[PDB]
Amino acid sequence: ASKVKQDMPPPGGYGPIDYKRNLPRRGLSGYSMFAVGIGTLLFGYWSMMKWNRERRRLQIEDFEARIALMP
Amino acid sequence: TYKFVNMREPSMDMKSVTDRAAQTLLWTELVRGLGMTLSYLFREPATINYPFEKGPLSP
Ligand SMILES: CCCCCCCC/C=C\CCCCCCCC(=O)O[C@H](COC(=O)CCCCCCC/C=C/CCCCCCCC)COP(=O)(O)OCCN
Repeated sequence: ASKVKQDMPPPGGYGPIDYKRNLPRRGLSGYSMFAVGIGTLLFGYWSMMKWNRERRRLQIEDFEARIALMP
Repeated sequence: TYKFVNMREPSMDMKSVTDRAAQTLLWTELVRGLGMTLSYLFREPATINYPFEKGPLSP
């Protein structure tokens, strides 16, 4: 009547099983990374140049007010 | 059949040397590891709520 029934793989077997190492490269050349670093450094230098010159002018103004008040 | 695990030879052209120098000076692989840990924080934990939940058993 009944037939044999035990744990077996399904007909045709199972699907493929990945085992190879997969460490993909995100990707950015050393030249590009160094260029981005240098570019942001240059932008910061320019911004600080303008701001510190403005600060010098403000300090000179404050010094002038003090000089006017001294006598 | 046998495999080699550590038998690679780094390229000595200017671009590859510059890439390795950028890795040394800008910590690219350290940021990559930080990135995996960050990604891994944003997924569901595997913890079950014992004793209100129980681990699977069998007959
Ligand atoms: C045109 C003029 C421009 C002016 C000059 C500017 C040029 C700048 C170009 C180079 C600057 C890069 C320097 C930055 C730091 C470099 C230091 C460094 O590279 O040290 C590493 C080592 O550095 C480390 O590995 C330390 C890591 C410790 C673990 C901490 C992980 C931190 C990484 C996550 C991100 C951290 C964020 C930092 C910024 C936070 C901001 C508040 C080298 O050591 P080794 O690879 O072992 O080999 C040396 C022997 N040959």
